[PDB]
Amino acid sequence: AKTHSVETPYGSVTFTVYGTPKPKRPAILTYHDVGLNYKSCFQPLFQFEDMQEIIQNFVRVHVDAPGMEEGAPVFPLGYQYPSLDQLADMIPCVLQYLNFSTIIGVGVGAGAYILARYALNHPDTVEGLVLINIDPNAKGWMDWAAHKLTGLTSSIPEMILGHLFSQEELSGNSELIQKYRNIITHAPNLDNIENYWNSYNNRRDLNFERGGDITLRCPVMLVVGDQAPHEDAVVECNSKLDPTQTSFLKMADSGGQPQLTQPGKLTEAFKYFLQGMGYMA
Repeated sequence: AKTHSVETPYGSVTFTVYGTPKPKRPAILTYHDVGLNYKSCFQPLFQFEDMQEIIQNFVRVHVDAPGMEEGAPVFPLGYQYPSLDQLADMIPCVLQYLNFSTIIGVGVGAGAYILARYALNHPDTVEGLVLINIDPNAKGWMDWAAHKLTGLTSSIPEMILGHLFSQEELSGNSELIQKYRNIITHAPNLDNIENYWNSYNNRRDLNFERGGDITLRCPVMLVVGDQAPHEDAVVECNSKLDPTQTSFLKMADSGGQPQLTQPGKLTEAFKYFLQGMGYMA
């Protein structure tokens, strides 16, 4: 459990490394969604006993977007947070500092977009992506107007929650939804999270074109809850990527954060996905 920190052209990024290496395996690098950090986005999944079993054989690098780590300083007023693109550009710095040369990326939401942009810039450093709730397109003008409309009546935490969880789940108001409403609404770093939320909303097209110049050349597992906020964007994305190397796990009963509600199944899917690329898992 070693924490590290590196400098990049866009300020610094913090990450945490687990396991002792395996020089002949990629590293599993995770990047989390808006409103969360490694600890609230991915820790329950990576500490699930079955997932422990499988990753025994890999080094893990868990990244916290700038400003998101436990105990981060609040950026100053008029601070100028990196765009999703610029966040993807901070990854070589991490990899360099560690001397890893290849990864399997696991992201959620913004984290998924980030790792996918990273893959486009450095395809030979990426052996595979697990992309949960990816929305690979800029916000359309209808979405923007709808977004600003909602914004007149939802606080920002409410809006971030609406990105992470489905509306059903929100009224459902389960124990987890309460927890998360709390982590997000009372986050000491709430202003930091807001900037990331902006970066996210302002993202550009990835332009995946099936059999075009702009695709992913590594195997990809897409993941999304049924009837969750990003199902359509994920479905659409599946239609733009190479079918030979892209599976699509749409999970019944998982909601917006399948990795928090279905660690069991997602862990199993991860096992097959690794087998899929020829790693005994």
